[PDB]
Amino acid sequence: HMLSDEQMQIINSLVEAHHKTYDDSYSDFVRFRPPVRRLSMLPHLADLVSYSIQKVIGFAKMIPGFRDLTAEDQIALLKSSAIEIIMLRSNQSFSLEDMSWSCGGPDFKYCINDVTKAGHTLELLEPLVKFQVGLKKLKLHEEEHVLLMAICLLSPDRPGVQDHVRIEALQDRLCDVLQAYIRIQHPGGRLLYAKMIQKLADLRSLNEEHSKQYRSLSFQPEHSMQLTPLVLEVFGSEV
Amino acid sequence: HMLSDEQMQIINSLVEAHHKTYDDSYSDFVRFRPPVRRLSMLPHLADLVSYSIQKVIGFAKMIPGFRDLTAEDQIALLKSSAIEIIMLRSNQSFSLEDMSWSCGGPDFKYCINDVTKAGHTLELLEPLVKFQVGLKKLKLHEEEHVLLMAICLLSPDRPGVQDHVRIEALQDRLCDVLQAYIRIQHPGGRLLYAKMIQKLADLRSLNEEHSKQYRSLSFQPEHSMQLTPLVLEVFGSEV
Amino acid sequence: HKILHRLLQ
Amino acid sequence: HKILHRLLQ
Ligand SMILES: C=C1/C(=C\C=C(/CCC)c2cccc(CCCCCC(C)(C)O)c2)C[C@@H](O)C[C@@H]1O
Ligand SMILES: C=C1/C(=C\C=C(/CCC)c2cccc(CCCCCC(C)(C)O)c2)C[C@@H](O)C[C@@H]1O
Repeated sequence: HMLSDEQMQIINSLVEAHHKTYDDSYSDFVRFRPPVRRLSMLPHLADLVSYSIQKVIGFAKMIPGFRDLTAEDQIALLKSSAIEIIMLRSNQSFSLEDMSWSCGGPDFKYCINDVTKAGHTLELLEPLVKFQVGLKKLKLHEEEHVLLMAICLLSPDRPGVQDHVRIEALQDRLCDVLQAYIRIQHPGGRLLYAKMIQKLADLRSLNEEHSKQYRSLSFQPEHSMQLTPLVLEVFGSEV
Repeated sequence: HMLSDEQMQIINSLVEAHHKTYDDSYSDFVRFRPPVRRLSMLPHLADLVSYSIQKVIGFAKMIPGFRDLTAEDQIALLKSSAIEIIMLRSNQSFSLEDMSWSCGGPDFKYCINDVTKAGHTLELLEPLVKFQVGLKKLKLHEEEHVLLMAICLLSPDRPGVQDHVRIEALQDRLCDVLQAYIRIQHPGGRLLYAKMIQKLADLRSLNEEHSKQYRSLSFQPEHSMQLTPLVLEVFGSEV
Repeated sequence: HKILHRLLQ
Repeated sequence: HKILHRLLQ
């Protein structure tokens, strides 16, 4: 069998959205506070993440159905899922060869130790890299990569969400698209969909661990002052 | 006549404090978000000012008497006077030759138009440069420059101050030091002290105009998100 | 959430 | 004023 028009244009507008919000040249990185190698890397990685939050909002605004949600639910989904979308999108720059994120040149090549200099520990970073390796080993299509991020964005089991029926519905329609894509357009993808859903579960525990270490970071004023207003707002505990 | 020991060590510890918190090489500027020439210069000048706020706190902590004040009064004085201390200290990089602030190289040479690209207007910038020219034309000693900043810091007519008697006392003792310094150690300074006190009045109206344009800036989220936590806190209206 | 609200138009 | 308080020790 084959995909329907509606599933097709969902794929189209999603792939187009990722292209509009992800720069493979990483040319905007020179605009960040430069990297330094206590917590020397925090200003750069804070600028990097803040920039990424903005891009995630752009992507989300183009996910079919997201714009129709209430502003509250839009925020609640964005706040809870952000760091996971960041982790998901960051796979595009991750290299299996040197176990790092390569983003333009040697200044913007980020190894595990760089994130250590941002206030984070191996309790987050080793399952992080573990996650990145497994995800990269799936060799996802651009359609599958973009669907997965949209699946994750529209997860109904987030703190703060209200219309858990409408959000579960959008996510289910998105999941239908993915199942269908793998079956029809991905040879030897007999098991891929299951592996991808599992990757969402991994993100949840990655999210939790980051939220713990960030909460540590944000409670110390000498460190929280190195963050950005956007980062503080999105990862902050205000309702 | 001559200066007393106590007036002398007030001068000494003040000059030492300015040296510890002002870098004539401006080498930390490469750590800021780079300058760009809507509101392209805002990230750099926000990083610049935030950095400067930190340096002003360092200076203030070494002003004899400031540390003994309550934390509340310390904040209240710091919040209200900050931008004036910034304007005062920035005279060291101001050049009469090109009417600009030269801070290391051509990237960090700031003309009036650069600040325009930070969300500010000529209603602030032309009395600003007007102020800088007059101050530079005084050709202050390092002792007079450092005393003036400490005079300004300990002004008792600020919003929020409580112990206006103790703060007026410290400022008066500082003023005594200045009057004495000019008389004894500054030839042809017959009128300088009066001119300097007038420069404090100019700062008040400069402060007011900046506070208006900043309030405009801070109310727009797309602009306030480009500021720093420290800037937002110090120039913000919270009590 | 002033920033987020603005960014979401 | 968390930041300012910390910076003032
Ligand atoms: C953000 C991106 C990139 C790398 C991301 C990475 C990899 C390392 C640069 C990353 C992602 C998520 C979490 C983490 C761990 C650190 C958390 C952020 C720090 C704060 C906000 C203070 O907690 C790192 C680089 C490119 O792939 C663009 C992509 O959007
Ligand atoms: C801050 C310093 C320097 C230049 C300062 C300058 C000159 C121009 C770089 C200045 C000073 C005060 C006010 C203004 C006007 C712009 C206000 C700040 C922008 C915000 C916070 C968004 O309102 C400019 C450069 C060096 O002299 C160090 C000094 O501490």
